[PDB]
Amino acid sequence: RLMKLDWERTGRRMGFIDLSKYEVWSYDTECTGLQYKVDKVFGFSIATPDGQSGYFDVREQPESLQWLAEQVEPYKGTIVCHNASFDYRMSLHSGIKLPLSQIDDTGIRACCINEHESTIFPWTRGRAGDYSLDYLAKKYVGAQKYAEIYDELAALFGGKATRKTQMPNLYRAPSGLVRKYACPDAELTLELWLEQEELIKKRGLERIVAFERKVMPTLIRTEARGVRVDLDYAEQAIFKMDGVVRENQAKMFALAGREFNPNSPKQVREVFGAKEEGGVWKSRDGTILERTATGNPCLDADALRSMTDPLAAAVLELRSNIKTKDTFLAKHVVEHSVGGRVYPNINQMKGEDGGTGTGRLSYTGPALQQIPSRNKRIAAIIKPAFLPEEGQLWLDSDMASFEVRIFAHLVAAYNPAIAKAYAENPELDLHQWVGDLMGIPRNASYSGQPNAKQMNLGMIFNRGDGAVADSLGMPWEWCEFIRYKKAGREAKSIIAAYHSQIQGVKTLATRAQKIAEERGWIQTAHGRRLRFPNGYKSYKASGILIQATAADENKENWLRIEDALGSDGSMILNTHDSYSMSVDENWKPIWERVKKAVERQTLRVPLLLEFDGVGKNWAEAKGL
Repeated sequence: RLMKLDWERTGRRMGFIDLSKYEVWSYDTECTGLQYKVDKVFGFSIATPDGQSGYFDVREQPESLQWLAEQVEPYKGTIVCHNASFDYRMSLHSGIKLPLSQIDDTGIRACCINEHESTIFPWTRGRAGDYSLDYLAKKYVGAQKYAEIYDELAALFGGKATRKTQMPNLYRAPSGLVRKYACPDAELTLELWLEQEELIKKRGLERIVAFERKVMPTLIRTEARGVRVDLDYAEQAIFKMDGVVRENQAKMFALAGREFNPNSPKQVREVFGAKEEGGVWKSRDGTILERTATGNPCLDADALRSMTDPLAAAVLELRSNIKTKDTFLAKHVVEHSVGGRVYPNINQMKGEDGGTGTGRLSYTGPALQQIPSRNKRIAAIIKPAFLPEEGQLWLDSDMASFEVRIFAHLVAAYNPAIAKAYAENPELDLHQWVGDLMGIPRNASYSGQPNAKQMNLGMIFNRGDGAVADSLGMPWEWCEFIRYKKAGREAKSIIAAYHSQIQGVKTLATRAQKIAEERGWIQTAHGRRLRFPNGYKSYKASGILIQATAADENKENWLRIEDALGSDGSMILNTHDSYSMSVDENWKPIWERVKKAVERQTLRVPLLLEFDGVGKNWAEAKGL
């Protein structure tokens, strides 16, 4: 069906062939489940660039691990998996040592090539699209697994005849069936990797593709190491969250005037006062609600966040703390822990919000980035559950004012004063440095008082003049066009005065949006391509550049820390702009090496790593 190889003629029967005769080959594991350090590999499959492919049940045929180890020890070429982290770790636990610097990831390559596989544009047709192998193979090589195996599986086990339903069953099926399932997987993976070479070659993505490949071993190593936990405390924390939830509930019933079930869509419509008029749905705080497909007024999380109603923040707070007690604590740290540690997965390309279009990484199971930062009470309940390595101390540090320095550096191209200001005072606070020039304060003391922080943050998130006015408490009002926030007379004066005292901020926004509209994309200095199909949301161009450049330099941090610790320690984790490390008891020499290895002046403004504290666990290092 228009493919390089014809796998049905040549494949599915490969044996202990010689793999050194290839520059690339495919690899795919089948495991008893998904839990690292618990489930084990039960078989695997490999495809070769000359039409061969094979599957081996390691239980029935243990001669194939010996051949594998033999093939892999001299092998100098590229190994391809779709999920390099999963395949390499499940193998490692099962005693299959692959050379990690030689593994490649079809899904990370897919993100470098188009970050919007799941983005819903105003013109899309169907369901989302994603980074699964089935979907990327269909879209890029036009290939697809035959549905006959899923039917055979369902006839054996029961459920829907789908990959999602039948994967948990594969180690229970006869190996000739898993051979029909697993061989095309390695075939489609190698054909995907082959077609990505062309697209990466034709589109000049060699730099960002190489960068993420350089990053990958440092995250799989970290992923495989895990974080040590204190489970005896963790059970105590679930009793503390109990009280925190009971309070969240009381505060929420108070704001509604009654008790109710936040899980009943009807009662949540009642407490927020959702009324319809002339085709429009409003909630009691005046917010205009969109409709659900079912025609109901939509009160999802995106809508709650857009309200000023305190009841919205209360609902979201209660949902969040329930998820922290039940999913974060009970399930991921207490239940699924293994020998006193937890092993979350690190998504190298998907950020904390599920967005793919920025270099951001993010944890799952437990989601360590989802411990709050503006509620020190919750962090103080959770963070004592996380421990350094046995014998070591917990060192916490912070990239100070990270995303603002990235901003300063991009606009520093069009303003040498910003570069010189940070040169004299490397610890300069950009907000205070702008307030000190406009004659306005860094922060608000009174409502309606203009401040530098809110100004600076409205340039960072490309924000219209009314959005800026609103964040300041300055007069504004709604207007048709269809609906938008029109800035008042007093707000357009400070925004204009802002762009006169701070030259270059407007040039950042405009050149970024322009190039996004002409050429179709812009790029970080590491070469991450940020794409704006049909100029969609192109006015956001400069802000997204900041998130991406700051995510580039964050992956640059892991590389530099992991190297600087060496044998003296290990990076525990990274949340937001913070970096935790397990270090030896003589910690000051180790810390000063990490600090000089990370702190750099290779951008237009310095990057600083500021010490945060040391302790016997995560909370104590932070001072809680």
